[PDB]
Amino acid sequence: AAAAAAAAAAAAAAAAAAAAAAAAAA
Amino acid sequence: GPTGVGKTELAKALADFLFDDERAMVRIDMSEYGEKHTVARLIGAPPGYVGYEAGGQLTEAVRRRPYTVVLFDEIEKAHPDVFDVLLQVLDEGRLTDGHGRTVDFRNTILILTSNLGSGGS
Ligand SMILES: Nc1ncnc2c1ncn2[C@@H]1O[C@H](COP(=O)(O)OP(=O)(O)OP(O)(O)=S)[C@@H](O)[C@H]1O
Repeated sequence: AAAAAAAAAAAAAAAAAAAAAAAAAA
Repeated sequence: GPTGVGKTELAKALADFLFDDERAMVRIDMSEYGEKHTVARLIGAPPGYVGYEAGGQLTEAVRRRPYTVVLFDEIEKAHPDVFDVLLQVLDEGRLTDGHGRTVDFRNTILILTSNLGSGGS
């Protein structure tokens, strides 16, 4: 005679980043 | 002195003595440095540029194996701009690169052969 009580959740996945690396052009 | 006397062979023999090897020393060239901008092989680029995390050639060659013998074959061919760096390699024994790490040449051997004269006393 018990119940179910559907529990919640939390999600996470981060992001990246890029770098440009200029070239001195000579 | 003259040519063909065996300056480089004296340096290789010296490296053969106190290593029992012959290739563990660090030979670089001074014939590939005829222009101004190729100084940065032995330093590394400043932060913001293409090859940065790789570091310098001559700098990384000493952070491991800090007992090498260092050669400078025919240091005349470099036009007088490479000389400003080994003006301060000597007599202080330090050199820095892009990361700000400080290598230390405090027990290396600097041997820099030349080619001038050749006919005079
Ligand atoms: N004093 C010496 N004792 C023993 N071997 C020598 C001596 N001088 C010359 N040699 C031999 O002759 C060769 C020429 O000498 P090296 O030192 O290689 O010439 P080098 O000083 O490189 O000339 P340059 O100007 O750089 S083309 C070497 O392979 C040596 O084995």
